[PDB]
Amino acid sequence: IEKKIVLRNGTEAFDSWEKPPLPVYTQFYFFNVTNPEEIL
Amino acid sequence: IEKKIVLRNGTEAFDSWEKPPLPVYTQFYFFNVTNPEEIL
Ligand SMILES: *[C@@H]1O[C@H](CO)[C@@H](O)[C@H](O)[C@H]1NC(C)=O
Ligand SMILES: *[C@@H]1O[C@H](CO)[C@@H](O)[C@H](O)[C@H]1NC(C)=O
Repeated sequence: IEKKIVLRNGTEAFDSWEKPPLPVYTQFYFFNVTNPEEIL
Repeated sequence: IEKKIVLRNGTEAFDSWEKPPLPVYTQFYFFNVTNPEEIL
């Protein structure tokens, strides 16, 4: 029985969900318009 | 002696030079400007 993964105050699965220990990396990609007047 | 290739009236090397029998193919390549106002 894998009842170890629950959201109970006293469990280590609730500790990972309240505070995520692993960082999240987000890379913002943009688009640069080269011919702006020609689109008009 | 390869005196056969001369420009004498009576030779077949002068016939190739007066009138070139082999066609010449020329392909004209152009450049099209995509962002003309942005160069200005
Ligand atoms: C979790 O830990 C104890 C358990 O009773 C409690 O005192 C504490 O307030 C709880 N935390 C939250 C956010 O409920
Ligand atoms: C070549 O051929 C004869 C050779 O005498 C002559 O009548 C003719 O005029 C010559 N052609 C030219 C362009 O000189």
